Amino acid sequence: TFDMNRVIDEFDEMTRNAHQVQKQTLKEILLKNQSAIYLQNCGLNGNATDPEEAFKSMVPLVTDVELEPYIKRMVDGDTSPILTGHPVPAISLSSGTSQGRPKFIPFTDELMENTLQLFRTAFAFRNRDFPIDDNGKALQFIFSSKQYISTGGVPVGTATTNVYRNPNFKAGMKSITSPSCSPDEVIFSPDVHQALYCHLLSGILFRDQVQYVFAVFAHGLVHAFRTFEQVWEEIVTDIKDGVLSNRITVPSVRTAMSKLLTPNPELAETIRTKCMSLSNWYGLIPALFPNAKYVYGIMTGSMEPYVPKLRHYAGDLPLVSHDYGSSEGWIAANVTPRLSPEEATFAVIPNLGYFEFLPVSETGEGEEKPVGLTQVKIGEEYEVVITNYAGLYRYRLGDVVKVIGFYNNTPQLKFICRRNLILSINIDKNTERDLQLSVESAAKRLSEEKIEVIDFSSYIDVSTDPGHYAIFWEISGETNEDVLQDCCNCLDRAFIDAGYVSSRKCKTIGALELRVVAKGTFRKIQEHFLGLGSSAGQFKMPRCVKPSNAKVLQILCENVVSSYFSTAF
Amino acid sequence: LPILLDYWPSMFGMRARVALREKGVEFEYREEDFSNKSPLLLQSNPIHKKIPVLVHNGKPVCESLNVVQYVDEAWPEKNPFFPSDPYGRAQARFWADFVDKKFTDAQFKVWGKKGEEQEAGKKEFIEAVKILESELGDKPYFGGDSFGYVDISLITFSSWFQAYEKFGNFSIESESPKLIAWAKRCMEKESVSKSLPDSEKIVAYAAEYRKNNL
Amino acid sequence: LPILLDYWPSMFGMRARVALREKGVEFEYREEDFSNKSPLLLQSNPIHKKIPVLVHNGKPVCESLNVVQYVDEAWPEKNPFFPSDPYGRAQARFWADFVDKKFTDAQFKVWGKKGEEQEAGKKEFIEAVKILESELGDKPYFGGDSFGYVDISLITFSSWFQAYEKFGNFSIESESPKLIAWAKRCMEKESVSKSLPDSEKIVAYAAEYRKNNL
Ligand SMILES: Nc1ncnc2c1ncn2[C@@H]1O[C@H](COP(=O)(O)OP(=O)(O)OP(=O)(O)O)[C@@H](O)[C@H]1O
Ligand SMILES: N[C@@H](CCC(=O)N[C@@H](CS)C(=O)NCC(=O)O)C(=O)O
Ligand SMILES: N[C@@H](CCC(=O)N[C@@H](CS)C(=O)NCC(=O)O)C(=O)O
Ligand SMILES: CC/C=C\C[C@H]1C(=O)CC[C@@H]1CC(=O)O
Ligand SMILES: CC[C@H](C)[C@H](N)C(=O)O
Repeated sequence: TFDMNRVIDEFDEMTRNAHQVQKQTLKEILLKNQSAIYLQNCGLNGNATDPEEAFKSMVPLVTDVELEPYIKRMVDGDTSPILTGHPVPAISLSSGTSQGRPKFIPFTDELMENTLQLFRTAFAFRNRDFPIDDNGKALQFIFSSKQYISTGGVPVGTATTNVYRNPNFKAGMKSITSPSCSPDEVIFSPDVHQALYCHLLSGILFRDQVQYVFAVFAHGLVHAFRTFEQVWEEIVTDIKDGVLSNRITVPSVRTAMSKLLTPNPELAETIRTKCMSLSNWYGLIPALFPNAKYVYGIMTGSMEPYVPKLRHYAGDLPLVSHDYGSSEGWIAANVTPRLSPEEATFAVIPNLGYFEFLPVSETGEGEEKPVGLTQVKIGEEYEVVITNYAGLYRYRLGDVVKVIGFYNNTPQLKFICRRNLILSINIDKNTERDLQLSVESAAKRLSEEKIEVIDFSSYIDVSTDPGHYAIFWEISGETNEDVLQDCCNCLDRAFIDAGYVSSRKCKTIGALELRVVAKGTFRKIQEHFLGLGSSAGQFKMPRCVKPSNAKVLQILCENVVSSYFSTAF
Repeated sequence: LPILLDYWPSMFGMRARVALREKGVEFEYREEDFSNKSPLLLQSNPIHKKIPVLVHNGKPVCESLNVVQYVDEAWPEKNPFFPSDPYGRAQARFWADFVDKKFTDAQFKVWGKKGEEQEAGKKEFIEAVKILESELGDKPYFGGDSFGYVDISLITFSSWFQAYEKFGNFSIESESPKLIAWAKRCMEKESVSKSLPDSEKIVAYAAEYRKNNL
Repeated sequence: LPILLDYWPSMFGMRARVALREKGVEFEYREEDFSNKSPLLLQSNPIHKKIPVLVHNGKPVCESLNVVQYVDEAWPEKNPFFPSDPYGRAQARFWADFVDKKFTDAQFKVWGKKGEEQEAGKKEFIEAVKILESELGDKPYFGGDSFGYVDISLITFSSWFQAYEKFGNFSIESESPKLIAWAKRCMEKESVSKSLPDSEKIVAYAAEYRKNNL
């Protein structure tokens, strides 16, 4: 049951307790799992009286290549447990790559607890700063409308989708958000591009009670308000006659919107007046729901450049910074949300995992061992190494964070980061340049429609016979299947090498499937990654997914807004 | 500075623009109101009054295919649309004539007319895209080992494919896929990628033509 | 020796005949029976099945003008048909299209039709021959300083001149002496003195055509 004072107090106490709880968090992560096969090769049994030291002396640092095979052992028909343990309900993917290649990571309900709690705490501390009405609502540009089942019958999932479609999402969320403007089925609509249109339309629906404008990111927000600049006239027409636009093609969500419409002419007069009085749409957000106290999203690091376009949108509305962590482990929260996005810092929540840091101080890099969480130095910059229930044990995520300060006995962290970057050599390519070129080549068939392609991804399916490729396109809107089907042909026809040629021409690798998905799938990807706990070097999205990449992969199937197999060949 | 007399939906005007842009010329477009054909146009073709018209050295160059080979001969140092052999030239010209005949009227039939007329034009273009797909065979293009003469000639039809698809209520891709397939490939050249207007509009132009003449 | 699949009364096949004879090529002439087309005609041109078709080096060239351009590009050493300049070959292409389309449509209406289409075609024919009269400004030939490309293209309608005279009831010589007389200079040439069948036979033939179809 969510309450303000007790939750912050236990938080305050938990944070000064930082060491007990960090140290105890290590105990229960390994008490829960003293049975890791990985730890057997490290020689663990648990308990002891040098247990912490035992883990740091015996258990070697690890990468995405070394964790790839095991968590891949989990996902593909071997429903088998490995590095953490139990066959997790779902699985993960990570930005940058495991050598240009896919990285799987485990999901257990614990990551839901961390979620509900960290949002419990983040919302509480912010409603302390930005108090909301108990009967209001919110414009949440949130989506998770896609769920795919990996080749063994095992689900692998995105941080978005697994919160949202989780059995405890709704009941756990009731008390600490103002109710969602979007019916769940439009949030979970097989068309989140049309649903984002319906999400605008939803946030726009109870505007006066709406208490904030949300996206995980400023770019998510910017994408919505740049798009809102595009389509407002069309939107006035839709809500107007009681009839939704012919743009909307899926029946469940059309059933939802027709459950919501009647012919109403007066407000069209209104909206036209306001939308055309503004200066290049500056101050647009308070223009819509004037009475939202805040714009909320991650503002730091690689999304700093999306803060001002959003500021342009936000007017004078305060921009509050979101907290820090992921499926790969939550790290930090904003218990002082009132600070500016350029002075923005996030503070660690301790029982989520056992975290250790790599000092970069010597030159670059520097051969130093990791020190305790509060043994980390103020002002200096360390990389994050993650231990928890998520399949990470003393693992290097690959990114640099600054210790600006301390909230009581728990340290405030800062991110000036972007790309976890070095790369290595791929095999989900088909040269990255060929894949980018591939999308670039057929996409102009779409550019004929005054649209542009916003983002893309790809997949290798070896459950099937013959196995096939999948390409995914995020774009500016709805259009007919015939061009898309044409487009799929060009992706195929854009892989320039002799090789793709030999197979599919003979046909031993199946005809590539272009599964057109909807707006902000890769925004779901960006949003989960930077917010992901380690340090904003989290954004180079992986382009083609081997049987070892899962985050984009749950988001992969269910919003097949269309999915077509080349009628060529 | 070359001055082009052009029309936002002329597939032929697009032949000219594509050909020139394919080559490397910096030129100017002047959009035509055919209700009011221009003074320089009425002087370029006083009888046809038809575009595309490229004006070089103050000398009017007319007809779309004519203009594109004018493209070839006017700057013969960089990007040739023909191969070296005369036979290859005759093949590309030969195949240039092909797009101009049953292909263009059949499409003219698919989006411009209906009923008894439409189905005839309809089987005519599937037949065309079929012999077309047969000669395309494998080559990335047509008139040589790279972007060709006739590449320019039939690529500009690929924005009207959307009109043909909807008014014909067809899908020209499942019968001959590699052709439209070759088309969005050809869209990656900066010549067609900036010279050719939006298809939804082109569809809408065909819709204006249709609503006027029922 | 290059093989022409041709038709004796055809002006277009004549265009190819003219081109090879002007050059100095030695070739074998073949008469096609469109009722029982020869295997090489079907094997060379599987779609349109039309003459002329020249097989040189085991590679087929179809359509008359495409052959004429094929003849010039294959043999560019003695008598060149086009000028060296891009814009001059330009005007010849412009004009070969004019002779080949509207001129050939108006005359087809002169010899192949009756009534209003005939009278209309007569009005057109005299205008077109007047226009041709006009492009010449007044020029002995068309294509270069000697015999040329659009000369070749048009001189074959000169063997039908007699037939248009008869069926169209007009003197193309009283109204445009220069053009008929452009034909009679070119008639001193063996490429026209051997290639064009007697106009008497063409006259008889086209009349005979009027008997078989109504
Ligand atoms: N930063 C975060 N953002 C969103 N969800 C998080 C985050 N951290 C943990 N979670 C939570 O983890 C949940 C489930 O995402 P989950 O752990 O299932 O995906 P996963 O299968 O482990 O792999 P992935 O890394 O793709 O998300 C969510 O319910 C979700 O709230
Ligand atoms: N073969 C010509 C065909 C051009 C053609 O038919 N053009 C039309 C446009 S559809 C035109 O200009 N018509 C003049 C008019 O309608 O006023 C070319 O490629 O230029
Ligand atoms: N463009 C072609 C087409 C000419 C054409 O139609 N020619 C007539 C010969 S006079 C023909 O072959 N007709 C074939 C038939 O009767 O079906 C050319 O000029 O050769
Ligand atoms: C405790 C928060 C649960 C989900 C939070 C998500 C949002 O709604 C904003 C991003 C955030 C994801 C992140 O911080 O990693
Ligand atoms: C609540 C989930 C949100 C959307 C989170 N940023 C994610 O992408 O997983």
